[PDB]
Amino acid sequence: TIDMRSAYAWSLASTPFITSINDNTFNANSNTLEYGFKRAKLSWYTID
Amino acid sequence: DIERPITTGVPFLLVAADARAAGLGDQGVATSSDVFSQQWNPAKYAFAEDAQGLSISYTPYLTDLANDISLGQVTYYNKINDRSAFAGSFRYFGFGGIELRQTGDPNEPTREVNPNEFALDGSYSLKLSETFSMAVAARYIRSNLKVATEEIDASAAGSFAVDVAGFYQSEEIAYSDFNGRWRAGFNIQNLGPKISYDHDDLSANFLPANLRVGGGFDFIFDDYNKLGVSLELTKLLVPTPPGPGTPSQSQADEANYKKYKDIGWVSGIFKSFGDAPGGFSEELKEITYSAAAEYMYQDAFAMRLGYYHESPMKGAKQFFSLGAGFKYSMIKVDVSYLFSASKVKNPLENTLRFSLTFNFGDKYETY
Amino acid sequence: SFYVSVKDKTIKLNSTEDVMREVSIFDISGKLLYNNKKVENTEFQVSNFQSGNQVLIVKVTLDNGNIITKKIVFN
Amino acid sequence: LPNGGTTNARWIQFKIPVSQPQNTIGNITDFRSIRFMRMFMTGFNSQM
Amino acid sequence: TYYPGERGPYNNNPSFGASNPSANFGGIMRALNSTNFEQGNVEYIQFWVLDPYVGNGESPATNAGKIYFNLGEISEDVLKDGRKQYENGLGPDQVMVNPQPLWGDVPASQSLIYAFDTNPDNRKNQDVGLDGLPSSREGSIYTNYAGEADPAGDDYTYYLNADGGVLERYKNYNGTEGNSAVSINDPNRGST
Repeated sequence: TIDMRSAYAWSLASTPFITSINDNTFNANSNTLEYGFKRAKLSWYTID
Repeated sequence: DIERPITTGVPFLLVAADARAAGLGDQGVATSSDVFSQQWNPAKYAFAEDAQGLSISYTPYLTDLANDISLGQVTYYNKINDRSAFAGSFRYFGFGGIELRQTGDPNEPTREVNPNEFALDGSYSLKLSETFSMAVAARYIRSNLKVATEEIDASAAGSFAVDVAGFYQSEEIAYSDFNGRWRAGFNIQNLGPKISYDHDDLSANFLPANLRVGGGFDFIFDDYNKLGVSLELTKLLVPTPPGPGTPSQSQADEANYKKYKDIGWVSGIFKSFGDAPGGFSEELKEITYSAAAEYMYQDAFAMRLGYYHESPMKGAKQFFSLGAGFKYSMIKVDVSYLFSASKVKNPLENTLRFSLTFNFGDKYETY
Repeated sequence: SFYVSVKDKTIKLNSTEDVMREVSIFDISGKLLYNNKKVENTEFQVSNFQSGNQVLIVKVTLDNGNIITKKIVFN
Repeated sequence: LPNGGTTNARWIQFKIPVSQPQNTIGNITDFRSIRFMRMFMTGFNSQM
Repeated sequence: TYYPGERGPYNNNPSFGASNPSANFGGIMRALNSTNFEQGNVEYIQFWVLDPYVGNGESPATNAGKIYFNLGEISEDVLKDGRKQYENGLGPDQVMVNPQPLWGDVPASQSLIYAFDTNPDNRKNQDVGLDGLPSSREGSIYTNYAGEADPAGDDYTYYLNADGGVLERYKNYNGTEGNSAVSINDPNRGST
């Protein structure tokens, strides 16, 4: 196995496509500020 | 193989830390008094012939694989009177310095860690009668094996424990073909609060509370040749964790582990005598025993042979031991070797123990 | 001359000038966790190995036959 | 529990076969160059 | 910990509270050390997750959703402008992209080493998040939230420097602005 749960190894993701490259569910295809409009708050961490 | 082993914290405390006792099948509770008589029976420090002594012992681990992985012990005793003695010891298990080299640059400043476990104890032994002595020991245990990472808390876990020991040594009694001497001893060890490795009361491990009882007899020939035969019995004072079940499927196991882990160490001592569905015959199965023989020539040469037998269901650490001792003027040198007779590999296989003790001061007559 | 580094569950072996022939990685119990008879490099990366058990012993057999032992912490 | 009470818990194991994707985005046909891994959460109405 | 109803970093949606929180996303990505899955014979993604609908702090049963996983080549352009942000190249004396590229300041120089110097003033000028703005010029770009203290929503807060429960103390732990304070004794301790 290759461990993938190191919190510091993860960073904020780019906006994803959901079905294909022509899908715009989260505005991944837009070239304006709308590209980030569907990004909600997400926190990733390992409790100290 | 090993079924339902007894889980205790800091198991390094049970390892024989001196070559003399290791050569006698990891037993010292009823042998002759020596400088290493702190792990086994502090009560016989009051029977020491020399006024004071200092010893250094080396027990390496994984010798073929790496160096500097060893269990080291330094003991000092000093009997001020002919009836009382003060002793202190320092057992230390460490892997040596380990370099935490993250990048590949040769000159990058590297953090070095030395994961280790040590126990510092001091004992006072008082000779009540001319043939009987008792001792009380206080031990501080510190475990620092964890290495700090971004997630791992490497804070050292510590605990305290007390030992109560007694030693009996009869006078030289004459027989038909020889004039022997009888020895006996007991040592209740590691009596203290649970050690919390993760600094949480909900997850605490029993200290390796242990009861050693033993008897020894010395065959004396020609006032210069001595043969000593000793037997030791050992039982952990920690309750056995449940196995199959004793109230769904995993719910019963979880409840049993809940009940087992919610036991105080004082209560665990008494739950050790039992906590099983079997009778006396099946609870004697948890008793570790060890037999040893020691031949002494001019009190300056010793040949040591011993057999150690744990239950195959608990640990299954059984082996034969050979030891030799040499005393030049005040320097005694002890070496021991282990021949394993068990299915499970013994980490001390193919390992030569070394002990070196310095005796100095006045001489006390033996009774 | 010989360096062992661990960055993220990966072990990097750097033996300058000399060529490593074999690497064996041991947990501290005598247990072999990884062995590679076919390294043949002055730098080797154990990327197909991951244990997480902290202290490891790396033993490297050089082409000359010399054996280099390094103790590491598997971060 | 640290507060002295008790609670239930349910650990769920997932095994997602890499060779059987639900969808393909862009022009990728093999698994010989997998350079990034992204996970994102969606569809939830409240804090999760 | 996912807050679908709370604005993510660099989100300038004028009507975010009026939108359905189920239509939002929150995601993280990561680089892989071994990229040849075929040679390595990578077979599946395995994980153990606590059921979030069972225990004490259980989620309401109506709070259903999906977790997606992506493997392959994924855009590293988090703030998509065609340009690579790197905050160790920012600063008042540094050259910026001559027209500001739609998310804030981007250094015009070629990056060499991904590292800060240890000067506190340079750190304060540089550790301003992925948008390249020190929270005082963010309102110019993120106009719909210019009245807030952190218009871009990227400010970092140390978990011991915040208040509330464990989850609340980590809510801003992933902020890219102010997460690299020079002093480890800083009240807002870095985390990187």
